[PDB]
Amino acid sequence: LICSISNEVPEHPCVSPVSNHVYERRLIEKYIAENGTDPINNQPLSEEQLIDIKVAHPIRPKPPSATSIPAILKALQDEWDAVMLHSFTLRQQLQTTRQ
Amino acid sequence: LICSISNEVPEHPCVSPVSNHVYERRLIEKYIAENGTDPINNQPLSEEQLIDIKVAHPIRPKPPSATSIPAILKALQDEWDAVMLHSFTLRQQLQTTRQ
Amino acid sequence: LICSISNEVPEHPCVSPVSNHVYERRLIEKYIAENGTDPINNQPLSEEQLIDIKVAHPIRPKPPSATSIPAILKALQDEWDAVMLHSFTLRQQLQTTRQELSHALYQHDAACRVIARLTKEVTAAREALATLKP
Amino acid sequence: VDALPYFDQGYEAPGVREAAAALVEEETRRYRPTKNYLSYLTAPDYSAFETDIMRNEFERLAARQPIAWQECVNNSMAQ
Repeated sequence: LICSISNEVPEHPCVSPVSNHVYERRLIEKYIAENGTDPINNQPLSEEQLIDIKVAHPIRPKPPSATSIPAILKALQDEWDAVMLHSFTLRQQLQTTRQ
Repeated sequence: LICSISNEVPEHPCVSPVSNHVYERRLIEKYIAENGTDPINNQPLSEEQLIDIKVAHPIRPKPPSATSIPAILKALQDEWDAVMLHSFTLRQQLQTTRQ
Repeated sequence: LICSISNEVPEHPCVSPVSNHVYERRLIEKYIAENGTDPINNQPLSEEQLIDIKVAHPIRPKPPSATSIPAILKALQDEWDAVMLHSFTLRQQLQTTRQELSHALYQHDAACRVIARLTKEVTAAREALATLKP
Repeated sequence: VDALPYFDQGYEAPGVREAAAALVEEETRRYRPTKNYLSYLTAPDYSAFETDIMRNEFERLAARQPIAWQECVNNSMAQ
């Protein structure tokens, strides 16, 4: 359930009724905000494409119960985004070597 | 991700291009088989829109677990701003007592 | 995204008729359920009068050069330190306001007793001065 | 029970300053319990009933207290 344009745990995942993919509300909100389009299929879309999903997520840690360390989740998600960027550059270099 | 029910499990993350969410082939198969609907939003869907993996390959692209990063900001949001609202009304009552 | 009582991405944003801002379902539903009012503006409001909109609010500002370390660290210690200083400042302010209110009640009742005794003495001396001529 | 501050202009601020707070200090010296003020500020308090949880208690304790193969390519690639 890894999103293509997000890969983070989606709070309210969204997708445009064009192709089958898992998008995010922020990816389609800012991306569709700059220019209206579908990220996966490069198809035209409107503001009704991005939905609120249904149940979001039932997160048990939500009452951290004295933890109070957002740096673990924010630093972990930032490290996952940096690792995704390094893996993207490595995939681009391996793609150039394959070509 | 890892949660309790709510059609959440890293096995066949089916997503229907109506209400985008990460579901299971069995949960959406039987639930959508009895009556077509979403588990929360009650959005129209069928069994034909269900797919596996994400873009390709067997198994599933397991996303990261739920760290409740936005949920901690929601709980600390309502709790913090709630104490600021109660302390604001108490500050107005203190201003009336000073008057 | 940007809200006064949330400042995050709400699941079900709820706005008050007096002040429109994204509010949580439990904060506005429970807070407005116990006592009907607006959470941010402290204005009177009703639960059925809450505005219903899908992802609609204003935005806020922010300086440039946004990174992870200033956000997590600087924003965590800045927001937590500001909320802690506001809670402690409200605690000492409410306590000092309670003590000063107690002294104000003591000076109000005692000043009312001195004003009543002095007024009764002034009325007694005035009546004695009025009836003293014959 | 009618006293206007502008009624008698000869005595206002010095008019009742010492002696008034001396009689009020005599009654308060006799007894000074608390009823209306403490009962009025008792229900709202400041932060009492709600108290929140989690980062409220941890932030309160922080308020009373003012105080490798991968690791190179990890922090390096992240930089």
